[PDB]
Amino acid sequence: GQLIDGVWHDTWYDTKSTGGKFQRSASAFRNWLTADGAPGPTGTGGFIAEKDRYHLYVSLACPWAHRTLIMRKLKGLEPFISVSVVNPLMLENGWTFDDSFPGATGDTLYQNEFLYQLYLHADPHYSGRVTVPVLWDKKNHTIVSNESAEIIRMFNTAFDALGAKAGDYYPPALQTKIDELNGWIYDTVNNGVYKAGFATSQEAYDEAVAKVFESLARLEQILGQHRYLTGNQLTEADIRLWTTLVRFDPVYVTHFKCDKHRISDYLNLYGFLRDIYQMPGIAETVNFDHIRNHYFRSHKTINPTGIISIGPWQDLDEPHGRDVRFG
Amino acid sequence: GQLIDGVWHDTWYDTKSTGGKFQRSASAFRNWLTADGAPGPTGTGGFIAEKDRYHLYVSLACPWAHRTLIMRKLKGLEPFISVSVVNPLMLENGWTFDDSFPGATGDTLYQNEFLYQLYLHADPHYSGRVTVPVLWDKKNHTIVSNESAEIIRMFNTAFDALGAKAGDYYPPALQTKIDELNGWIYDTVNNGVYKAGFATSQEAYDEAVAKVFESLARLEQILGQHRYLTGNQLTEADIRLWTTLVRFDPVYVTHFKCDKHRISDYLNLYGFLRDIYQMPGIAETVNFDHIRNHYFRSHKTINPTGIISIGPWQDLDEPHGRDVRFG
Ligand SMILES: CC1=C(SC[C@H](NC(=O)CC[C@H](N)C(=O)O)C(=O)NCC(=O)O)C(=O)c2ccccc2C1=O
Ligand SMILES: CC1=C(SC[C@H](NC(=O)CC[C@H](N)C(=O)O)C(=O)NCC(=O)O)C(=O)c2ccccc2C1=O
Repeated sequence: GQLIDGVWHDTWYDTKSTGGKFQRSASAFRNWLTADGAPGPTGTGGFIAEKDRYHLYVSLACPWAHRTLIMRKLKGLEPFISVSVVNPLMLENGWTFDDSFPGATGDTLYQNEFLYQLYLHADPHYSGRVTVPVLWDKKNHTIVSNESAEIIRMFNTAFDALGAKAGDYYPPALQTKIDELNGWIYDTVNNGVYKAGFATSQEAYDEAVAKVFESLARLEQILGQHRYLTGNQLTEADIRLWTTLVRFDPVYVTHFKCDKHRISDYLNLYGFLRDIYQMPGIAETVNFDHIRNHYFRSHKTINPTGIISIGPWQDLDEPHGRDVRFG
Repeated sequence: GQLIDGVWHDTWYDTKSTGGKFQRSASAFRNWLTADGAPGPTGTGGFIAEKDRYHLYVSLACPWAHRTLIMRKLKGLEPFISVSVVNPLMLENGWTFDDSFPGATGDTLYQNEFLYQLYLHADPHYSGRVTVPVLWDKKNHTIVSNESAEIIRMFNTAFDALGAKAGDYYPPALQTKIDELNGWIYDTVNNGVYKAGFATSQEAYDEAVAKVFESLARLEQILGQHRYLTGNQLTEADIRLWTTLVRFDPVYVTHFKCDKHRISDYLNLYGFLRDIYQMPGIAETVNFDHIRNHYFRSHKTINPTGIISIGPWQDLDEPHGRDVRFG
């Protein structure tokens, strides 16, 4: 599933990467949207924050797109950023504006039917992956960003003066601590579960899966000491941990065979999971149907049957007391 | 894949229709070992219980085979019954005498290569599945029985005058309850994990896995009232349930997608599991290396990578108190 020099290549990708790692737009969509329209640290201006200009294209299944939705909720960005939700099933073409599936909405702007359409509608000679989430500029018809880690930093502050809800999920004091955390939590866990669930060899799988539980144990301990990863405050590290956690019992445990312990077995990790979940307007950003149809039904490499498991038992509404406990 | 009128048939079993519920060989081997050599209810006579004559061919991974090993220990039949353990791994020619794998012993009698050869040595023109366990008559060079449910009833009485340990696992007073439990357990549970695992449609899976957890729940009430399924007496219905229980967290949970609850989440089922496991002599009949290699690696249909999940944590040695709670 890549788009090469403007044409879709289903999965006929391909017959030897002949020089190689592609290419000049392996991320040419890394602009920032800004309070004043100035350029961010990469990319170009003038993406100034304002209402009725911006649009988020996402899956409800993807942990990477899910952080942008969480952020849009916590920051009160609903009146600023309207949303389209691709179909959960990622087959031959890639993400799909296939409606039908409850909560998949079609490309509700320019009703394409492929996410690679939209990426071309903004570079028709584009060479690279066709990913969610996509931060889209209704005005200049292109892609501000398709990088979830940055889109969430835009949301963190770019709208503050236009009346976003209060909250700074990357405050200077903690940016160091947050950055170290984002780092290992990405290797060992955000990525850890995909590495394990897509292992080729058994020694690869043991490798990944062992790392996954070595980090679960280490995080169980930190959470642990204080309500969240860095202490008493919610930060973007927590939200990024969280998008993986909420998927772990319903999917990564049986489907990616990370099956040594369920999250609901750790006191603190499970407490954390329920804590963030119960924050207001966070539950509605969680769709288990898209989560489970997507992973079970799309990864025929791994689950030839497309049979979706009954799924580990869990009640995320169970009061957690992490607000009392801490600190 | 089957044996067809004498020849080993890898997969293609065989000419689809044109014959024939498989087959004049379904007629199975269903003789009885009896104390006096009279025939049982099926087959012929002349299988008199006696030392040095009879042999058991098992897999250590299968729960049908496991039954006959448990019954062999509880009844103290080791002096009369020697054992060969196929190899865990069901390649293209079903069960195999490959002894590379620890605990896999090769054909301790006839050093054939393949279990199906044993069936051929007892029958040039055999046509049926080639299963474990096999109860082998060294003297006549044929198969007494390849039916685990009957084999254990023969172990339960046939050697009673030759020094078998006292013990009836199917006493006349409990038979009608045992026959009901057996029926319900084999359908929804010993077999239920298989119907769910190898379902083909979401729907057939949904129905199978539902019935599993619904039976587990009822078994959990039952085992909350007394040590064993029918009271304080251990019976063949317990043994039959237990050999599926013991495989459940290591394999069926993840490999057959019977997730939702692990056995170790049930107070009573999990106590019951540890209770039987810890009986003098039982623990040695359990081999997780075989159990887990067999299911993960042999079922390429269902687990293509043939990777063996790290597996749900459990510790069966921990004290259970069911000797005393009751009852
Ligand atoms: C993530 C992930 C997927 S599905 C979700 C995915 N998310 C990302 O994009 C991560 C970075 C991102 N740009 C940002 O930080 O926002 C996407 O939307 N699609 C992929 C595609 O179509 O290329 C997969 O299916 C797979 C399969 C095999 C190995 C690894 C993988 C693998 O690692
Ligand atoms: C049972 C069972 C198996 S497990 C291994 C099987 N054992 C028996 O069934 C016992 C024979 C007798 N009835 C008993 O009471 O002992 C045998 O050794 N081999 C099967 C073969 O090689 O054909 C399986 O693997 C499978 C797979 C797919 C669908 C159903 C099934 C399915 O139903």
